[PDB]
Amino acid sequence: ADLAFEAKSARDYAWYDVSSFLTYRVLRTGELEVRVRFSGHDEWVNVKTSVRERSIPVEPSECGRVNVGDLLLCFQEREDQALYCDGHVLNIKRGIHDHARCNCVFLVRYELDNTEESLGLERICRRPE
Ligand SMILES: [Zn+2]
Repeated sequence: ADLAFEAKSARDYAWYDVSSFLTYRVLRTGELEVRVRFSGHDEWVNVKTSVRERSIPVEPSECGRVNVGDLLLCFQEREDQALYCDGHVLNIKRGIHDHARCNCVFLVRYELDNTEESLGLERICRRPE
């Protein structure tokens, strides 16, 4: 099936699903940027760093494929806002569950500010592969 992407916002440094792409531009420094139209407004993002293939949700029967050190798109809830930003799995507490719901617990370190949090499979999306 078709490719779908997400783009990193230069405002909050989170990732959003790209609905479509509009145009591109080169910087005199040489970087390639792309104008991205989001889902749900309009940004320029570094192709090389800030554009990638959309993260994939993980099904309870899959949780074995997520490991310590992995990079993950994590749902990050705070006061008002909530963002989907990059983090790395530091430690995993495996639970007992079936195919219905994953109660394994993932300690991840957010890339931006280096903070830590315990997330359930329901709040993480893996990178392809
Ligand atoms: Zn699990």
